[PDB]
Amino acid sequence: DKKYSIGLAIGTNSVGWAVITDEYKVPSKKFKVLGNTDRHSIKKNLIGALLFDSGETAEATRLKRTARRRYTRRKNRICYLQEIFSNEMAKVDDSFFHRLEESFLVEEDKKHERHPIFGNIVDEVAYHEKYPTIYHLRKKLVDSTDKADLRLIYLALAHMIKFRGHFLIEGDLNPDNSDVDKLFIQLVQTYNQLFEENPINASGVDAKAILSARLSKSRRLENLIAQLPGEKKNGLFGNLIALSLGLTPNFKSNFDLAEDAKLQLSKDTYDDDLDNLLAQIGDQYADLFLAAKNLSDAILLSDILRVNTEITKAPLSASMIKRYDEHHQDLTLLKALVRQQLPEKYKEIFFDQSKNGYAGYIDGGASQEEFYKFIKPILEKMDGTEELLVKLNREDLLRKQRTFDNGSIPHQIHLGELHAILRRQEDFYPFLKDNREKIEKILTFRIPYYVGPLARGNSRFAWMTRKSEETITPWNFEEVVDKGASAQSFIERMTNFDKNLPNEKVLPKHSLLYEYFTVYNELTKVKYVTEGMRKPAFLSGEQKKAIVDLLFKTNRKVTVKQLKEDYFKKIECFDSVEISGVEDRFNASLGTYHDLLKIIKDKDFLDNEENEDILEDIVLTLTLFEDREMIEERLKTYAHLFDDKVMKQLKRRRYTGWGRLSRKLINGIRDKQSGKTILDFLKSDGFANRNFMQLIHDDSLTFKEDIQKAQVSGQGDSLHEHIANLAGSPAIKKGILQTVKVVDELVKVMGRHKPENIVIEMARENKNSRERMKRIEEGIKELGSQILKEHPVENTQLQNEKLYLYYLQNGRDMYVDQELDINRLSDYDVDAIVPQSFLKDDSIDNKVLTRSDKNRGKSDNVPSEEVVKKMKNYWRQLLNAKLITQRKFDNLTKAERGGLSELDKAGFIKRQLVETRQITKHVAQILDSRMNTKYDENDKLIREVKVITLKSKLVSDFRKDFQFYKVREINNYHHAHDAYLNAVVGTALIKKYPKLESEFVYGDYKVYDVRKMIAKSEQEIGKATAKYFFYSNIMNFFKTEITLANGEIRKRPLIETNGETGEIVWDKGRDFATVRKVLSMPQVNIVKKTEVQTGGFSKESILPKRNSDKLIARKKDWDPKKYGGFDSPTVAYSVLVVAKVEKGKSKKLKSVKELLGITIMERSSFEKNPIDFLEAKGYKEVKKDLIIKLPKYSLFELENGRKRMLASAGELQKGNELALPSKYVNFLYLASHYEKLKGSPEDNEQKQLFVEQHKHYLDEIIEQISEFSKRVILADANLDKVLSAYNKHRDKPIREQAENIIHLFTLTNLGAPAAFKYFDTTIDRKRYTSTKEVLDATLIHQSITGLYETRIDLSQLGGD
RNA sequence: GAUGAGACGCGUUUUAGAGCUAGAAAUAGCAAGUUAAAAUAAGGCUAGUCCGUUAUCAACUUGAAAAAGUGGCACCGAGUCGGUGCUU
DNA sequence: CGTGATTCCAGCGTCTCATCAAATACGCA
DNA sequence: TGCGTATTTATTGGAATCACG
Repeated sequence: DKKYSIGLAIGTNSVGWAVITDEYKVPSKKFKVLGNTDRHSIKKNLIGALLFDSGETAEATRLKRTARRRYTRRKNRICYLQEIFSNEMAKVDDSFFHRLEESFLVEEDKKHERHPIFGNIVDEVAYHEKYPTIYHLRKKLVDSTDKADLRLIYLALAHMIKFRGHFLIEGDLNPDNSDVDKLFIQLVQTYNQLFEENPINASGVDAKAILSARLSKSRRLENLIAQLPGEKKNGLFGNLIALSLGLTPNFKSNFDLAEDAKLQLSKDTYDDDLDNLLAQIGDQYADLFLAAKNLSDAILLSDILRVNTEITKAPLSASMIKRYDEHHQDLTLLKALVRQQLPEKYKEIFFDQSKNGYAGYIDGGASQEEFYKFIKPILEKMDGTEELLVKLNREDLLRKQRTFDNGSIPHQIHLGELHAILRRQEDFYPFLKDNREKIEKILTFRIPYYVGPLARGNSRFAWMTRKSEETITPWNFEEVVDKGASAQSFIERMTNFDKNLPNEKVLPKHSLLYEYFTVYNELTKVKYVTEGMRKPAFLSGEQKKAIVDLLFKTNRKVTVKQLKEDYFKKIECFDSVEISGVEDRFNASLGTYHDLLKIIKDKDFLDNEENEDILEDIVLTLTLFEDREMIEERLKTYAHLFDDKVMKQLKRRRYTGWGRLSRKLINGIRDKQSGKTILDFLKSDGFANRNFMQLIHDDSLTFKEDIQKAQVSGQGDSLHEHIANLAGSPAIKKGILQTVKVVDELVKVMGRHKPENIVIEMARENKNSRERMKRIEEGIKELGSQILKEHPVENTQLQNEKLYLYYLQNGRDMYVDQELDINRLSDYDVDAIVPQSFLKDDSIDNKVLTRSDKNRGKSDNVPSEEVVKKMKNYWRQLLNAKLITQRKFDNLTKAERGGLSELDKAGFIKRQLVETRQITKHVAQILDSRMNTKYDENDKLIREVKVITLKSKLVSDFRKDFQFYKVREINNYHHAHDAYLNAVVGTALIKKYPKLESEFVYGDYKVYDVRKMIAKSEQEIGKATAKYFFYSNIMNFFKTEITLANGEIRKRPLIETNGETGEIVWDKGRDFATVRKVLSMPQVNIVKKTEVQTGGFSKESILPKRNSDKLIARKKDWDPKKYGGFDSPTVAYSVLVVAKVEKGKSKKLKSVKELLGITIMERSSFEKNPIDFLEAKGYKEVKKDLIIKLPKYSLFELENGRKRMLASAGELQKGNELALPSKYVNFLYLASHYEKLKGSPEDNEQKQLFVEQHKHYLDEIIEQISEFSKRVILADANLDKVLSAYNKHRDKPIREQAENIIHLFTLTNLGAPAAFKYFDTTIDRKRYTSTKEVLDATLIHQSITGLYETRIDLSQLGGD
């Protein structure tokens, strides 16, 4: 019971735990079993694993929330449009909007005429005959000057507002500029007139078809550059073309500018950057930029609308009418040609909705792509369809007006069409003339991203602040929403608070206070020595002020030489001085001060300390906002101190990034006794010159005490809140929370005794043959070799490591100039550049293909320096072709030096011991805080529980070297097994090397890993001395013998004990047997975490009308039998009810008991009042006490070990684990991994001999699977088919049969049934669609660890 | 990458879009086919251009809810955990 | 007439704007 | 040379359908 340890394995879908003792034994304890059964106690081994679904992200929820908000706002836009038209529409037709709102209802449910637009059959038919589409009506309203019906005008405006296009372009977009040729020629002429010394020729360049083609952006750019003579990708006119296409070039090096100001047109106003540029370059660029703007508009418009704008003022309605006319003509031609040539297929094409024909393209679910793919061979087979096929090649055959590619239409086109309609119709309807502005605002209004939801303090996503409390509308939005405050909260609601003080916002990165603090902190520790003086001394306040004034303020960058010369000789009159504490140049620089001096040109204003806070606000404004107008609005407060030109210059400048410390730290806190802030202490601290870290960690000052006292707010908050603040995927956070709860429960298990040690290992989350072939080809081409031409090779064939190295090594040995043969791969060997006794490097950087074994020349160290000198030129040739990396080249060439130094072994042990990931560090912090809570009275932490972080590499090497193989397809026990091994390794490490604690164990322990660890070239005595081991390997003490290089083996003592304390750490004669017995234990606490299902109500797909009760109504008044609806609801949790239901026409009461599925939609109604919900469902006289809530994955034990996990009200899942013997697992791993098994060739031969001599294990495993299936699975057909398939392929090789058996293990796996394959036979899944059996089984409530159980006998809870 | 916020195109259903000719009707033949309104998780109250799909979740005793509490040891073994003895 | 046994199937693309953080690869005092 | 910094980042119910004897 005393001195136990806990090992854990954290994963995205599993958390394995194992409690071990000092002797590496897993205890077994009697746990009391609660409930109403005859069982009172059970025996449980303290090892197991918790299984749960992956933690989903909120991305889908966020997208659905945005979709809901957008739908609500679109409906509100339609409501506003109806509000504008309410009185006039009521004058014309009072029920028009009512018919529009009830158009969805069937004729029976309609309270008005079934025709929405006109209310009568004749007028509706006339409208649809005159206007086949809405675009015909839109074009008619745009062009015709006759008075139009109000209903048609409203319909056009509603279509425009409801579908208004994107807002990716700022400013107006005139649709007339559609002729690409004329505008391109004009831009070419302007460019030639600008740079007359560097003209270009545009003759024979039809840019319209080049840029308007349905091709890639970069492809079209390259084609246009190639077409233009003397034009390149980076050419200035090419830069203008890229700007039109969507790039952001500049004109710095183009013989004009001295800085790198950039201008872009697709974003922002663009009317201020252009003016600023023209202020420098005059009016020369005005015509060129006008032509560039025209071409940029034309490039978009030509692809958006091909129709010329001279004919009509609505180029989008005209384009859609052209689409309709082409569709009609092509449809008639296709009908005629098909009826003429292929009449038989005509019946299918135009009537079979199930096929991807025209009927399936229009009335069916087939899309444009599917329709084209189906009808292209038919068109090619026929004759006279050449034009139709040409149209199909351009994806312009039988097109619809509402297609998937209408997302490139900007809102400017719809706005222009709406404006044209309002201009035409304002003369007849005065209210249209009055509300034209309101309608345009409705169409063009878009909530700024920095404003967010327009809530009123009842939402957890909103941050908007209101100047006044009133209903927000587009017409008064700027009059209500505080845009500046909204953007300030938008930026600051997600920025990090100060590390020391959590209640204060952090300062901007480029704030003057931050830069001054950094400069003073850096100058605090600077020391200077002169020849005359004896001892180095710090800089005084006056000296630092003079240095800042003369160096940091005069020049942006300050160097050590500049400090020595420009100040000490000019002011201090010191000819020579040696300065320590700064190298090359200072890291801190007053760049913001220089920028402000350049902008405002006011030395006094910047130097004045009174104006400093105003600057702290100005820089905060510049960092906070990026919109020019709101930046000007925020700077209006300080606009009374600077001129309009200075204000504009400040507006144009931008800053990004945030600092790490707040003003409350730098100057917000003052020492009680001295009355000085951190900055004040940095300015003058006597001669000690304490830096920021010393100031915040000084007992003589109240800084640390005040920081801690203000840090108690939020200190030790809820565990869930702390885990949520961590950085990582939500699944990993769920795993961390489950691990912490498992640790707490395990501590509860052991009598409230904290474990001596805790070990953790978080598995890292998250074709290549073609990449390897590409790399080899690039290297060969760069080096100029032609070995690839001599010997053909394939991408996949390079997957073999030996052949991959062979092609990388120029078909030669890496150490010997002799050639190599592909046929003799077995005759060749793979050797590690750094020996296995020095590093566990299994990558290509370490593996090398060598024919011989003694050709290295040096066994202990890196191969002999003579071979290195011989192969240096060839290795350099390989490096120049990028066939190898630089680090492996250095490792190979280290034979030039004396050998592998202690730095290499220190790096190796650092690599092998600790993980660089910070998520494991945060998990260790959480565990240490929750376990080590006692505080020593000496201001120290009582580290009574050690938290160790181990890499998966160590456990994997342990398994692959000591034959503790794992197979993930057998069962989930491997999870727990890994945890156990982790614990063992961790304990076996910390007992073996107590002086490396700070390497792995979480804590502020002393650090020494260079001299005290690595010994001299003394294998026999180096380990015996204070040095741990000459070899850098961490787990070499586990093995009995260690192979040094190739061919020679050294021997270690059979019992490994600590050198200093003398404690026995590893008994190789007993510990291995204990580990084998632990891994062979059949009883492992595998727990599937029961979860109430959350998410969507049902399938989002809306099914058509159907006379079935499985459909879910989309709305309260919409009967699914007439309007369709959703189906396939998701059950959050089942409910076991014991009640009676009326049966027969006599309504006799009969006792019943069954599981009722409570869906996500009905969860709230059931939880509000279960009795009424059950009565509505049909049950009568429900017993509330016997109502049992069963979440998903609820465990039931029926009989003879059969365990079923509840998955729904009408389906179960397999809930048993197959405790396959470890011998079978090892045999399967060896046989399946017949190749690439790694290790010495003798070991590989021994493993192959074992596999060949234990072929009967295949039949034994088949019999085991059959027995387990008959005992638990009870899948007769699947088991019979598996047996037949196994008997059919008994003559297949051992590796294939082993892999097929691994696949066959899917039948008996835990969880939902799944289909698998045995060679070519495909076995499906037997689904247990009956939940009537679990009503008489034994329900099991399992705790998180599963040791604490409660068995409820459901047979007792029966009405009979 | 995670979290947020603004938008866009669709997609899907019901109805409108008269299908016509002949044929007792069934049914044949021919015609048309592009579009539109409504909804897009049921809905809730706080009534907002708000919120409704993330996370949390053995059971029992509590505690509104958070949260808390609720369960001999050792030994031999082992087909999913059993027995042996002590305490209990 | 349940009773298995079989089959099909499941909303989805495109932009903008932040913020943070760890991950990875140098910088540096 | 560790702290510090500059950019980059198919599954499993459900429903229907199909023998089906």
